[PDB]
Amino acid sequence: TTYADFIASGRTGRRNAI
Amino acid sequence: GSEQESVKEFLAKAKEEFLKKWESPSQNTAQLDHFDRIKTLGTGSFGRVMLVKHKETGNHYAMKILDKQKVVKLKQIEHTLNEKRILQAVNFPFLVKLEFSFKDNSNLYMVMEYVPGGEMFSHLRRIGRFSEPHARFYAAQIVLTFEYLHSLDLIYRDLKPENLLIDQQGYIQVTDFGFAKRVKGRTWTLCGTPEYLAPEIILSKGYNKAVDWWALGVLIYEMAAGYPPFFADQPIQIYEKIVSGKVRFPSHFSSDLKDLLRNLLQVDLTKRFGNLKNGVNDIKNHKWFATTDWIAIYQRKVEAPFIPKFKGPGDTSNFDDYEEEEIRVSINEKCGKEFTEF
Repeated sequence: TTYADFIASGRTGRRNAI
Repeated sequence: GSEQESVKEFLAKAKEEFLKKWESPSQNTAQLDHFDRIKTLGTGSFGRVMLVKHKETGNHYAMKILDKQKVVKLKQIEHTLNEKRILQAVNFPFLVKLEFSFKDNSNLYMVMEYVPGGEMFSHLRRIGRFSEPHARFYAAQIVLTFEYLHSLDLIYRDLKPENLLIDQQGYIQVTDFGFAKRVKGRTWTLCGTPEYLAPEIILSKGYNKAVDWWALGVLIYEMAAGYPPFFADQPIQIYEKIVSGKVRFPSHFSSDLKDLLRNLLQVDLTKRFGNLKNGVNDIKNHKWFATTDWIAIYQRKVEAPFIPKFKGPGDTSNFDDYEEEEIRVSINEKCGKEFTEF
């Protein structure tokens, strides 16, 4: 699922700026 | 019009007040030993934010402490000076208020209102996703906040749930102006957070305030879906997805929400809502916002859909726990010339 793909991205935590 | 001419008059008054404070910023309105430190609320590359108690009054505040040497090392002088200048000059219901600022031999200090409900980010990950009415309530606040900021020629450039605090009444407070810029025309800096970057930033074009309306589209999508529209293991793969004009929507998104998002997540600048001849009114008048009473939101008279749990003043349960480190103040003045205007 898209949600599972989001979990697999590893980017579910707080995101820093570039 | 009637309502129309009210908005024009309001924003003209707002610009006059902003410009006066912009041109003569406040400085040096407290000192460190006026406060007791309570708990670290967050930490960053060149500082941290602490919950503090004003000794005289007992009032609590969030104090941002920036290490001057680290700010210089990280090439953040102008961004730091600019953030404080903006914060002391703006005035809007959904923007965090600066209460005091000062500096010492080692650090810069910005003492802001404490927003005890924590970041939207935590509530969203905890709950999973927000229903459309809930997402719409927050979105309306951002639309109004961008109308205000853009009327001052400020581009925000760092919208994301991580930067939206929830106050005691359930309303949003925007807190972090470290990438905001006063820009009448275009600007060129590559900055922001990968998932929220507009394509024209990724493609190294000159860009304008339309990037904030793209980011609103990303925010609304993430709030209503529980995950952002463009994600991947590495930012470079995220950028490839963003500049494709491809998006997929969860099957539970309403037709009105999808239509709004198609027009905010519009790679074509000439077509993106917020950047057309009718400006922000294309967004305010969109079918998804038909039930939104814009004035009632502004006046904070709408019942919020979610009220955070608050066990009193100084309750920090909605922030993470961090290792507490000393606040050392050097005997030697560091970087004095660089921070004269703070």
